[PDB]
Amino acid sequence: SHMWIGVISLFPEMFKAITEFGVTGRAVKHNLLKVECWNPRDFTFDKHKTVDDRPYGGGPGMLMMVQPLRDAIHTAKAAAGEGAKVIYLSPQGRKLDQGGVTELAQNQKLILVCGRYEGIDERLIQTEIDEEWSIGDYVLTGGELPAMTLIDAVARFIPGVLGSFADGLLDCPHYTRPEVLEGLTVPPVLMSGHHEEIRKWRLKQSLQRTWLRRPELLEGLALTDEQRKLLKEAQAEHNS
Amino acid sequence: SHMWIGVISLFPEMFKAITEFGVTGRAVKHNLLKVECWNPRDFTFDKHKTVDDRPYGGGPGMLMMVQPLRDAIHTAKAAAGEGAKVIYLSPQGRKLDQGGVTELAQNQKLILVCGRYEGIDERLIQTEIDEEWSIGDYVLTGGELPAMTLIDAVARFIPGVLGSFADGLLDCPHYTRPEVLEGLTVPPVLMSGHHEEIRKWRLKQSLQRTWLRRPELLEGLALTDEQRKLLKEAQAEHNS
Ligand SMILES: Nc1nonc1C(=O)N[C@@H]1CC[C@H](O)C1
Ligand SMILES: Nc1nonc1C(=O)N[C@@H]1CC[C@H](O)C1
Repeated sequence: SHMWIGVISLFPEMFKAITEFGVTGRAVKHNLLKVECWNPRDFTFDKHKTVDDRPYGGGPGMLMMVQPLRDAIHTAKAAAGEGAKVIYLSPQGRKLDQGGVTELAQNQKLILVCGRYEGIDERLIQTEIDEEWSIGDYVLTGGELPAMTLIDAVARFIPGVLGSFADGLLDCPHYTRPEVLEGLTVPPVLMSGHHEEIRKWRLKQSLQRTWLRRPELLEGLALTDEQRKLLKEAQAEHNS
Repeated sequence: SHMWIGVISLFPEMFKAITEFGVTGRAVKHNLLKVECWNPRDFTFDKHKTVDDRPYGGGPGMLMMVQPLRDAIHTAKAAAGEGAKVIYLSPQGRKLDQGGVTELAQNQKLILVCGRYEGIDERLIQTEIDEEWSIGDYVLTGGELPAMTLIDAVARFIPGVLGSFADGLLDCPHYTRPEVLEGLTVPPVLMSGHHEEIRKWRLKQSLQRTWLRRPELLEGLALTDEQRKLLKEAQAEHNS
């Protein structure tokens, strides 16, 4: 299930971070994922290739200039053809979570608009953007890292790209060599070779860690009978 | 207030995305921000420079190999000297928000450990990591994008780096040229040159957008008298 992602960015070279390295770099090289960038600076006409503009109403800060950005977006939409969802990354957007990632991953084509400076004209959001998404409640210098984050997360859902959380829980602890590290030993159950006991231990650990660190995540879950039991056990041991 | 950030990563070249471009790239060039990377692959001793290892207990997936990663971390700590906070980026960590960013930005030195594969040995977290942080409740292919995200967010707090939210609200809409765009006009108040009316309009817009999109964010705020009034006005107009 190929995925095509168009990107509008003043700094297209930043995306080398995901297109040239690791799992996502392999996905691109194998044509499982295609990332195509358009730079508003290429759509300027003035001598100094101006890509920012002053906000009506004054105040400090600049906005992205409308014409170059708008033209870049239109060009990306033309290349994308029918059925591309246009996304603007910003703190005003829907909060991204794994459920949201799975939904976005259902799209065969995405166009990601990366804001810089104080952002983009509200009317462009109204006329060009299908959805607004945020990767988190913090403020960055640009939308590029959010876009790459989104790309990385959805890429994991593409068949062939890959060689807890899916039940809404934090991950269990992981152990590798050596058997003893600064006096700390690997839990014996992991050495037992008892697949069922290992499965239950990992699940119990996930339930316990979710409960201790992120109890609000549990309220949103319909635990299985097995999960209810193991969580009760973990809570009992914690209270022991 | 200089900031030094040590990074442990199998893909140090990804960090060119923030050290070579934009506001963060300028911060680095001007020595306001220093980013220094250590690669566990450089701390391997076997012919094929192995950086992953099999998890005790079996199951699919690999973990980062302990020895190369541990040695890389120790080297970064030695370079950092006293007072460096060591952070591991992972979904099991404290959820990052702007309040959390401000807290992290108080550190003069940070060391950021970027996990790959299924993660790192739990005992390394116990023995080497000061704090665990998450950039969001979604799953990525590596900790590098989270690390860069964290770096970008804290960099904004470094004096000289910069040329909604600080009151806990979403941003107001922004407008730039032209005055009319696809039939949509700039709100006349922004053209008035009345600084006080413009300030109040922007604040009212932020309150309204926070209320409509992220009402849970309001519950955590102690609104000023002015904010209470403007929010009431916005809600009244919405109900008109
Ligand atoms: N959080 C986020 N999720 O997506 N984007 C952001 C974000 O911080 N955007 C910044 C706002 C001003 C600057 O233009 C870029
Ligand atoms: N969310 C996050 N905030 O910090 N890090 C992550 C994250 O998804 N880490 C991945 C887990 C497995 C892989 O090793 C990298």
